[PDB]
Amino acid sequence: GSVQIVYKPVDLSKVTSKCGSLGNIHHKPGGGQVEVKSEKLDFKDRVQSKIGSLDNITHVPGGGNKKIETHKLTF
Amino acid sequence: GSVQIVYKPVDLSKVTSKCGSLGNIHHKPGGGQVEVKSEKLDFKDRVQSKIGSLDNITHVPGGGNKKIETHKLTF
Amino acid sequence: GSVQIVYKPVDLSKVTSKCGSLGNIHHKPGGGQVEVKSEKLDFKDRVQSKIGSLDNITHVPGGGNKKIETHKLTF
Amino acid sequence: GSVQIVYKPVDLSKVTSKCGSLGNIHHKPGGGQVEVKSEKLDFKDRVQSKIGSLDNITHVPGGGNKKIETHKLTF
Amino acid sequence: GSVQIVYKPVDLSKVTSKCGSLGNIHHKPGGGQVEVKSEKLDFKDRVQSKIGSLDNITHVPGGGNKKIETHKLTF
Amino acid sequence: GSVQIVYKPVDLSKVTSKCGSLGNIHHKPGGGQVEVKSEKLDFKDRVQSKIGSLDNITHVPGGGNKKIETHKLTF
Repeated sequence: GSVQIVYKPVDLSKVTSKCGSLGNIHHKPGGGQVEVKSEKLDFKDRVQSKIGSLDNITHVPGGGNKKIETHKLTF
Repeated sequence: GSVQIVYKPVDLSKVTSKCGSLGNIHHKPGGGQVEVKSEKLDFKDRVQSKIGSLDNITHVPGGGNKKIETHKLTF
Repeated sequence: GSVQIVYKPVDLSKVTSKCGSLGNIHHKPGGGQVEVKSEKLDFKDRVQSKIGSLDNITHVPGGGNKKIETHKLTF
Repeated sequence: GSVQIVYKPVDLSKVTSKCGSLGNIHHKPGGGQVEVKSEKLDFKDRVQSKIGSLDNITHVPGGGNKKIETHKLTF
Repeated sequence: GSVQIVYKPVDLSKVTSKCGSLGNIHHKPGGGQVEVKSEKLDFKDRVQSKIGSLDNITHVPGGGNKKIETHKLTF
Repeated sequence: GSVQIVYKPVDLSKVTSKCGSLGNIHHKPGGGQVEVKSEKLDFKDRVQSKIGSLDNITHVPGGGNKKIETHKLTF
């Protein structure tokens, strides 16, 4: 007799991530007037402060993709 | 007898990441007036401060892609 | 007898990253008036400060791509 | 005696027209397949024909604006 | 005696027309498959014919604006 | 006696027309396959024909603006 192998896996797959803000409509978003008045404050600690009328932040640590293929043929 | 191996794995796949802000419409976004008044304040460790009417920050630590193919044929 | 190997793996795949701000429309974005008034402040460690009407920041530590192929044929 | 006329009409008004398609998202609009098969047809006056999968026609004969001010001061 | 006129009409008004398609989202609108088969038709008249899977027409003859001011002062 | 006129009419108004397609996003619009087969057709007057998968037409006969001011002072 005789032996024949025809090995043809076909991969058409799509691994897709769509993260954050995609295709949105922001028509006239309005941040109102902001006022901050501070006096006599005492800090023994770290300070991180942020002040603002309109913060349109998009933050993406995620959306990463991992694809692994192992192909083994042994005769 | 005889042996024949025909080996043609085909990869047409797409690994895609779309992270942050894509295809959005920001029509007349308006950050209103900001005022900050501060006096006599006392700080004894590190200070960070950030003041502003309109921030459009897009931050992407993510969206990274990893593709591995291992192919082994052994006779 | 005889032995034959016909090894033709095909990779046409695409690894793609689209990170940050892509294809968006920012029509007349308006950062309003900012005022910051400070007096008698005392700091005993490091200070980092940022002031402004419109901050259209894009920051991308990510979006990196890693592709590994190993091919081994052995007889 | 004496006569004093102080005449200061103020117009800050807006006359505005917004006509057709404004500020929309059309996300993957898909016209499907079109097939037209015609034979032996006989025409004895004017013919107009229009064939197509996706038409995004905006037609605006309108949206015109007319402003009249007449000012008369007579002593 | 004496005579004084202080004529100060103030117009802050808006005349606004918004006609057609404004601020909509059309997510994946899909026009199905169209097939038209015709034979042996006879026309003694004008023909106007239109064939299509997705017709996203916006038509605006209207939305026009007319503002008239007459100001008359007589002494 | 005496006579005084202080004539200072102010126009800061706006006449605006926004006609056709403005500020829209068409993300991946897809015109499908079009096929037209014709034979043995007979025409004895004028023919006007148009064939196409994607027609993104904007037509504006309108949107014209007409501003008339007449000022008359007479003594």
